[PDB]
Amino acid sequence: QIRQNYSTEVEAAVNRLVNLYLRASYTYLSLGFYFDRDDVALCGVCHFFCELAEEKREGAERLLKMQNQRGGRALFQDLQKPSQDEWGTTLDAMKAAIVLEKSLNQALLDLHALGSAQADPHLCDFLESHFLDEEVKLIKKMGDHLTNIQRLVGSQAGLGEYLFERLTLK
Amino acid sequence: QIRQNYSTEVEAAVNRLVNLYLRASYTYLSLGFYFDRDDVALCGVCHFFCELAEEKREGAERLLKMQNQRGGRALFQDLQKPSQDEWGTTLDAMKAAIVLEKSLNQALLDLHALGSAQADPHLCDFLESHFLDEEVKLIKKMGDHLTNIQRLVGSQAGLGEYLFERLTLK
Amino acid sequence: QIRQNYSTEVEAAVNRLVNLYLRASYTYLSLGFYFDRDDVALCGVCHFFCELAEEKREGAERLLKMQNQRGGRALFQDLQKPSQDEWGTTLDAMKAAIVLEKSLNQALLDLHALGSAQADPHLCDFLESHFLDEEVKLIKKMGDHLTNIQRLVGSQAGLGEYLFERLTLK
Amino acid sequence: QIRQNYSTEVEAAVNRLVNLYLRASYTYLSLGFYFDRDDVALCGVCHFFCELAEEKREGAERLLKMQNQRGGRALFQDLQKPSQDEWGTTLDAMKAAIVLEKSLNQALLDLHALGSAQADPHLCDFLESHFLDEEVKLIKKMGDHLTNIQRLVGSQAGLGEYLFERLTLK
Amino acid sequence: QIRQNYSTEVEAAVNRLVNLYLRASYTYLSLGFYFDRDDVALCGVCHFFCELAEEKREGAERLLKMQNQRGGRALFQDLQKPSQDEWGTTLDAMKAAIVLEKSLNQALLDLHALGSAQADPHLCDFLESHFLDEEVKLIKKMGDHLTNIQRLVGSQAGLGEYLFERLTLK
Ligand SMILES: [Au+]
Ligand SMILES: [Au+]
Ligand SMILES: [Au+]
Ligand SMILES: [Au+]
Ligand SMILES: [Au+]
Ligand SMILES: [Au+]
Ligand SMILES: [Au+]
Ligand SMILES: [Au+]
Ligand SMILES: [Au+]
Ligand SMILES: [Au+]
Ligand SMILES: [Au+]
Ligand SMILES: [Au+]
Ligand SMILES: [Au+]
Ligand SMILES: [Au+]
Ligand SMILES: [Au+]
Ligand SMILES: [Au+]
Ligand SMILES: [Au+]
Ligand SMILES: [Au+]
Ligand SMILES: [Au+]
Ligand SMILES: [Au+]
Ligand SMILES: [Au+]
Ligand SMILES: [Au+]
Ligand SMILES: [Au+]
Ligand SMILES: [Au+]
Ligand SMILES: [Au+]
Ligand SMILES: [Au+]
Ligand SMILES: [Au+]
Ligand SMILES: [Au+]
Ligand SMILES: [Au+]
Ligand SMILES: [Au+]
Ligand SMILES: [Au+]
Ligand SMILES: [Au+]
Ligand SMILES: [Au+]
Ligand SMILES: [Au+]
Ligand SMILES: [Au+]
Ligand SMILES: [Au+]
Ligand SMILES: [Au+]
Ligand SMILES: [Au+]
Ligand SMILES: [Au+]
Ligand SMILES: [Au+]
Ligand SMILES: [Au+]
Ligand SMILES: [Au+]
Ligand SMILES: [Au+]
Ligand SMILES: [Au+]
Ligand SMILES: [Au+]
Repeated sequence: QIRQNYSTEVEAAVNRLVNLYLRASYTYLSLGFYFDRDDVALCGVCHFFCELAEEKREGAERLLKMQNQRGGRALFQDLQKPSQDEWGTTLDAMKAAIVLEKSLNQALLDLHALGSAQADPHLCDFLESHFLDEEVKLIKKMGDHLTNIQRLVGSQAGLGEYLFERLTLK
Repeated sequence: QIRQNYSTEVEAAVNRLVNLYLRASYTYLSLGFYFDRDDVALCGVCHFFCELAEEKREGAERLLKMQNQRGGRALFQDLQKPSQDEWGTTLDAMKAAIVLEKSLNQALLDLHALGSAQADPHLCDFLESHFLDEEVKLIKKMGDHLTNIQRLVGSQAGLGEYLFERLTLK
Repeated sequence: QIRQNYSTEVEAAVNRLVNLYLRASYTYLSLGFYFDRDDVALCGVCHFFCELAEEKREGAERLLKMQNQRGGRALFQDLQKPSQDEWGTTLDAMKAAIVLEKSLNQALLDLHALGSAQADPHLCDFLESHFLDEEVKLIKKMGDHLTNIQRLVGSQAGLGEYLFERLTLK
Repeated sequence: QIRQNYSTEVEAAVNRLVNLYLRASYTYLSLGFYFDRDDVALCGVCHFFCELAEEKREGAERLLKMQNQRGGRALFQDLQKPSQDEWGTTLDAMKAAIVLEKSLNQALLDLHALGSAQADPHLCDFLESHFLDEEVKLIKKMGDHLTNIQRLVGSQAGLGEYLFERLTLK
Repeated sequence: QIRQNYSTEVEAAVNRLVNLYLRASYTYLSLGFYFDRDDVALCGVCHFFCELAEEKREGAERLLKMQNQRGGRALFQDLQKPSQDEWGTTLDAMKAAIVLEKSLNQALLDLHALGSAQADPHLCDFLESHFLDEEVKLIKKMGDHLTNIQRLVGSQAGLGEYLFERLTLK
């Protein structure tokens, strides 16, 4: 037995966070293919979201690996379908993505608070090394996108949406 | 004599499909030079269509080569002049091109149905290997273009048409 | 609109098959991490299943891409949790995996039958090019593994399980 | 003692000009980070100003080095906070920057006049070699920017501001 | 004097932890040479433990270096002889090693708790950067070994012990 200073509460919260990252991965998968539709056709937006799907899956896998390293047991639940089947405009999609990220970030913060209360400094190191800063960086990038998309909706919404995709998402 | 399991009905349909691909080649030739007119001057659009002319000719030549491999006899008809002398806007031209492609695709599907009824699995392999998927891919790309062109016609049609050509057709 | 010769029945079946491949991906994800447990610790088995997770996800993504190419609409459902939380011996796990693969293969065959009834030769080409042969190859490899694992269970089950992992899964 | 033909009046004016260049450096530092705000998010503008911060600091350091070479004594004052905490639009910011540059340029000209009255040809060579032409070049570039930004404010101010940043500040 | 926010309690605990790492280094030194005995002769096991001796010494040296950086004073005690002169089977030895590691890990956790109570964030950063994760990784690897060794003791203990050494410790 390797397990040491690893609470059942942390263990459960880690499994839940795995589920959240995989669901976020699935949502980005859905976002990406929506933007590849022939009637939506924003290549840059598709690529931005499909790269996010991959990053979220890798996040989940790092959690799992850590679960195993600590002597916890991975438990998998259903992955709930994404919150929408169609994602509207690039603006709507980027808003949906930032809401999703802030929810992941809150989960990460709830898990740090749990780790601190349980006195689990390995867990806190883990999250600091691989999660907190990356999530902050992503959220800042999404905020930057949203600001640029918004400046580009004048009365020429189609034009702005094309330009953003061609000149930022490049 | 090499001919084996190659019906006179398939043979005729192959010659007809050759004629269709060559006519499509000629239409793209006309589309390309229209966009090179000094009073139209959309370089990217010219290059997109001239590359299509070449792909359609190569399609025809692969058919012919297969006709000969099976022991059929190539028979050539008049190539009808393209359906228009002037092709309007990039939008009009891309619509005309997608109609043309869907007609080629339907011909390809009619020839697969004929091959299946004649029990000609070489023919069906041929079309699968070199035609069905390529036609599907092209049609999807044209749908994507049309969607982007359409989003770019606000009330600034000239501006949109320039940007599409500069930033997509690149 | 690009959609041509693409039935609503094929479209639904493609979405279902996407769901099956993603669920199979999730099952392999669970299989892989079970074998990375400190109390199971079969590195080779973990790597075999984690590579399968990735192949199944890529399968799903190729389906989705094809869905979009044909003018279908991707629709995502819940991904059901894997059928087990713990997977027993390497033998048990490989049996579970071959059952899973035969179920995917049957789904692939049901979709070819549907494509043939709908007269959809693009769909049939798609499955032939990327799915049928790969699934057959994998199933044969799993059969080969199962045979070797089984020959290795004498009365020295632990020894056999170690050797298989060290000398085959390498 | 090395000091030769170096008036106390030149010496003081050099220290003042150091202070001006460092303050200009600090203003550009503030301009740069304002444009990196998530609610402003104009990467190109941030980079243009942060490069200016660095050039102004280097200007100051060349002055200081010359002060020491001539046997003067560097004296440092407070660096006053920048004139604004928020800098408005890219247009507003570029106007603020050109005003700042013209004030530095005037200081440079006042110091050449002082050097000529004191008969200090080393000082005049120094300013000619490293300051006068560089300041003129920068001011011309800022004038060019301002002209392009202004042409880009139609009634689509957001669009113009995005394009300038993407296609000029690149 | 450099010392700042560095308690006498942390300082003592750091010296104690140095002693623990050096003793662990000495124990691995003894484990390694036991496995090089002509009547034990398990090369792979010798190399695994001698590499551990080195890692534990380096751990000690990083502590010492940090002690000096913070203005603490290194104080050395006797290094107690290892707990055994002969270490039994590879299984016995790996069990002894995991007990040793869990004791080091507990010491590391006691020192983080002490650092948190003393409000010493440099100390906590230090341990996170170089100790907590490495200790967790090692313990997981030892758990994995133990599991494989245990599966290999059937009634053919000699055979299992040879195979583990040849095919894992490689
Ligand atoms: Au995508
Ligand atoms: Au994409
Ligand atoms: Au994708
Ligand atoms: Au924490
Ligand atoms: Au913490
Ligand atoms: Au903590
Ligand atoms: Au974003
Ligand atoms: Au975005
Ligand atoms: Au971006
Ligand atoms: Au052309
Ligand atoms: Au051309
Ligand atoms: Au041409
Ligand atoms: Au066919
Ligand atoms: Au066929
Ligand atoms: Au056929
Ligand atoms: Au097109
Ligand atoms: Au087009
Ligand atoms: Au294109
Ligand atoms: Au794995
Ligand atoms: Au693995
Ligand atoms: Au994995
Ligand atoms: Au089929
Ligand atoms: Au078929
Ligand atoms: Au078919
Ligand atoms: Au297998
Ligand atoms: Au297997
Ligand atoms: Au294998
Ligand atoms: Au900046
Ligand atoms: Au910047
Ligand atoms: Au900067
Ligand atoms: Au002068
Ligand atoms: Au002068
Ligand atoms: Au002068
Ligand atoms: Au400028
Ligand atoms: Au500027
Ligand atoms: Au510029
Ligand atoms: Au050794
Ligand atoms: Au050794
Ligand atoms: Au040694
Ligand atoms: Au701590
Ligand atoms: Au701490
Ligand atoms: Au601390
Ligand atoms: Au070990
Ligand atoms: Au070991
Ligand atoms: Au090992």
